[PDB]
Amino acid sequence: MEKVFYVTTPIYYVNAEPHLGHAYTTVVADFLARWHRLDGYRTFFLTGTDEHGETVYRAAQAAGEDPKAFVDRVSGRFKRAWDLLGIAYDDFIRTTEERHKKVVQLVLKKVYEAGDIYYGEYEGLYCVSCERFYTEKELVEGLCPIHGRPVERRKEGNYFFRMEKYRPWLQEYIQENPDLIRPEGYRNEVLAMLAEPIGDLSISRPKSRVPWGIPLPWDENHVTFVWFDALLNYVSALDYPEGEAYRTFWPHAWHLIGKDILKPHAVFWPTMLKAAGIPMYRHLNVGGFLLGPDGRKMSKTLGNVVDPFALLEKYGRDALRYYLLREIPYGQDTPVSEEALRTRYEADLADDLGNLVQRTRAMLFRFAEGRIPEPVAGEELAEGTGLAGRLRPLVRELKFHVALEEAMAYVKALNRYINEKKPWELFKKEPEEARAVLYRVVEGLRIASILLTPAMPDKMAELRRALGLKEEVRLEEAERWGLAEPRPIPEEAPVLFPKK
Ligand SMILES: [Zn+2]
Repeated sequence: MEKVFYVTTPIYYVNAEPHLGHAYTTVVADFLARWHRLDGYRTFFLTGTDEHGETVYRAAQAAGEDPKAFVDRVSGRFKRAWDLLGIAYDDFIRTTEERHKKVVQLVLKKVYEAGDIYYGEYEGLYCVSCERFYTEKELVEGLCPIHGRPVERRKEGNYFFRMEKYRPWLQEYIQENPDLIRPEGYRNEVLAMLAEPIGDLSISRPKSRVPWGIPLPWDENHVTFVWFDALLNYVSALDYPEGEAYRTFWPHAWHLIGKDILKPHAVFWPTMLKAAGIPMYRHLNVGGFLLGPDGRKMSKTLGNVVDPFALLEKYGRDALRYYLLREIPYGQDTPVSEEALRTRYEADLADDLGNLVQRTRAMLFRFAEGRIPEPVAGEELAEGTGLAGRLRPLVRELKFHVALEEAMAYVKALNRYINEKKPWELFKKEPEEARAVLYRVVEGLRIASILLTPAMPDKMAELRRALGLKEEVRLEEAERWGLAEPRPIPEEAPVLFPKK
């Protein structure tokens, strides 16, 4: 009955410009992690950067920097992005780390000793300028997507992993574990993939061609395929196989990814785990695309790119986090825009929540001597204590938008209760009843603020302070009525959600 939660995000190309996609996935993982910690779970939230491969290496060379020095520097870009977005991760794994190198080599050794490795010839269309192979689909009308020049058929010796050997097992595993891959649409997509041969996987290239990475333990002349290397970050960060973190968190592994890297996580990864004798992960949670304002995929080409940091700068971290979690159903392609963020901010935060907090403080000073009144039963508002129980399953099923919707609906109810009861009228002849109404709203806000904490950590803590409530909270405190203590509220408090 030990409550454990482990969530990972994809480790991103280290020199990549952090974008809305990176931001969304990480914000969702952060909500999940924060929510479980709030609910008393022993939690581990992993993030990181993929720092190997020839692309990274050539980027460093082009930048005129030593490769290790290059990645040491550029990796800070993602760390900066997570700080800006208020991501409370437990570890930021960089694939250049020694512990990662050792795990990748140990796992390769295991797969090798399992007899799943063989040396073979890789043949296909090649670009001698990129120094890499390209499928006909990756080409831009038969031309290298990078140099815009024709490609040529070349061959190369690589070591291969007998991935096909595990297809029957994987197919059956997914069939017998309906909730492994969510949402369901992606599961079907993967099943379609596994209906046909998946073949063997090239897990290395000559160092002569790819000189930046982890060497194969049986052949130092070859470097491990970037995907094999990168995928293992999920267990190397737990210090597999002796780390207690591995024993603790791997049994509950949740992987969050965008649909663009589905095959590697739903096909490659599972077969690698099985071959290495490592248990399967618990859930693969697949997100959709965050489309541009015009409903089309984002691209400089189209001019519909929405910059997350531009949004964060203008409306604030919590407003952005809230918007993404409230308006983007995890798993389905959804268009985003500054206009939608602004409307959501003005309606839900500035109006519904912020102004209620403002008016409540005003009425407390006016009718309650600037203090929270003596606790009274919740009456119609007491049902707010049941929201946590209703939200737990929604969160676990990736329905963050529904969860936030329910929490905010309660916030709306608190507003109507105020307008309905009118404490300013009750005070004329029955001040005790007026104060009782004010207590109910304050206690209701306390509860609502806890439910919203995983989405807006700093703002909910600020809201709590504005009402003189206990700042640090636990989800269980949202399930009992009457915890707000009759104490004075701060003489002054900045505007929680200022107009933009
Ligand atoms: Zn090329």
